[PDB]
Amino acid sequence: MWFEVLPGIAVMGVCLFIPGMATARIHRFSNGGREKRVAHYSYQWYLMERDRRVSGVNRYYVSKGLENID
Amino acid sequence: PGIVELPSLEDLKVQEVKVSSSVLKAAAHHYGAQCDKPNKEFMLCRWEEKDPRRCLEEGKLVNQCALEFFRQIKRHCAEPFTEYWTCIDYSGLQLFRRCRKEQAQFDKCVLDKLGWVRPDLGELSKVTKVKTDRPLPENPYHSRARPEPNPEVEGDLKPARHGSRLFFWTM
Ligand SMILES: CCCCCCCCCCCCCCCCCC(=O)OC[C@H](COP(=O)([O-])OC[C@H](O)COP(=O)([O-])OC[C@H](COC(=O)CCCCCCCCCCCCCCCCC)OC(=O)CCCCCCCCCCCCCCCCC)OC(=O)CCCCCCCCCCCCCCCCC
Ligand SMILES: CCCCCCCCCCCCCCCCCC(=O)OC[C@H](COP(=O)(O)OCCN)OC(=O)CCCCCCCCCCCCCCCCC
Repeated sequence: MWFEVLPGIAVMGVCLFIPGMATARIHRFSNGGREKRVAHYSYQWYLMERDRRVSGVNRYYVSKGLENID
Repeated sequence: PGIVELPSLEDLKVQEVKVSSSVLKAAAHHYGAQCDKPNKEFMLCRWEEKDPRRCLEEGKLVNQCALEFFRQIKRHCAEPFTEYWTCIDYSGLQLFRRCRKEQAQFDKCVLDKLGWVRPDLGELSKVTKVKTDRPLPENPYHSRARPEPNPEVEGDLKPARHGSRLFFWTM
C-alpha cells in the first residue's frame, strides 16, 4: 500500500544525509576535533592567521592557552 | 629624497602574548576592564603620532600589562578559564552565547579571587579620556608651508572707464 514508497524515500534520504554528515566529520577531522573557523570578515582572518603564527606548528587550530605564557 | 629611519631589532623585542584568539576572546572583557590605562595611552599615542615608530614603548607597556593580566589569571583561576576558552574555541564563529555557564564559572572565580567586575553592555565602547605627559604633535603630517592665498577684492566698485571700450561702442 502507501508504505511501499518508503524504501525509495529512505534511500533518497540517506543520499541527502551523506553530504551534511560528511562535511561535518571532515571539518571536525581537519580542524583539531572542532568546527572549521569561519572567516567572513578581515578581523576573523587576522585572528586566524595570528593563531596560525602563535601555534608554532603552522596550523590555526592548534590552540595555545595559559601554559604557553610563563 | 631621504632615508627612512627604522628601529633596530632589539628595540622590537618584547615578550609576546603567545596565546590563541579564543584565549584572548575569552578574557577580553576583563582585559578591557583591567588593562584600560596602558592600552588607551597606546591608542592615544597611536592615533596622535600617526607613526608606529613613535609608539613602541607604550606598545611595550601594552605587552607588559597583558602578560601580567594573564599571569594573574594563571596564578588564581587557570582551570575555569581553561574550561571557558576551550568552549569558546570549539565554535567556528567563536560564539559567546554558546558558552554562558563556563563564562559564569570564570566570572564567579574571577570576582571571588580577584574582585574584577565584568564590563556591561556598552562600556568598553566608550570614548574615555587619557592623561599622558607626552606633548601634542604640532605637525603630525609633516606638512610643509601652505601656499599663500591670492589677494581678495577690496575697494569700492567704480563704473567702467568709458564703457566697454569695444572698437567704437561708447558705452
Ligand atoms: C532727465 C532724464 C530724462 C532725459 C530724456 C532725454 C531724451 C529725450 C528723448 C528720448 C529719446 C532718446 C533716444 C535715444 C538717445 C539718442 C540715441 C542716438 O541718437 O544715438 C546716436 C548714435 C551715435 O551718435 P553720438 O553722437 O555718438 O551720440 C549722441 C547721443 O549722445 C546718443 O547717446 P550716446 O552718446 O550715449 O550713444 C551711446 C552709443 C552710441 O553708439 C556708439 O557708440 C556706436 C555704436 C552704434 C551701433 C552701431 C551698429 C552698426 C551695425 C548695425 C547697423 C544696423 C542697421 C542700421 C539701422 C537700420 C534700421 C534698423 O549707443 C550704442 O552704442 C547703442 C546702439 C545705438 C542705439 C541708438 C538708439 C536707437 C533708438 C531707436 C532705434 C531705431 C533705429 C536706430 C538706428 C539703429 C542702428 C544703430 O547714432 C548712431 O549710432 C546712428 C543711428 C541713429 C541713432 C538713433 C536715433 C534714435 C531716434 C530715432 C528716431 C527715428 C526712427 C525712425 C524709424 C526707425 C528706423 C527705420
Ligand atoms: C546511499 C544508499 C544507496 C543505495 C543504492 C542501492 C539500493 C538498492 C540496493 C539493492 C537491493 C536489492 C537488490 C537485489 C537484486 C536482485 C538480486 C537477485 O537475486 O538477482 C537474481 C539474478 C539471477 O540469479 P540466478 O542465480 O540466475 O537465479 C537462479 C536461481 N536458481 O542475479 C543477478 O542479477 C546477479 C546479482 C545482482 C545483484 C545486484 C544487487 C543490486 C546492485 C545495485 C548497485 C548499488 C548497490 C549499493 C551501493 C551502496 C552500498 C555499497
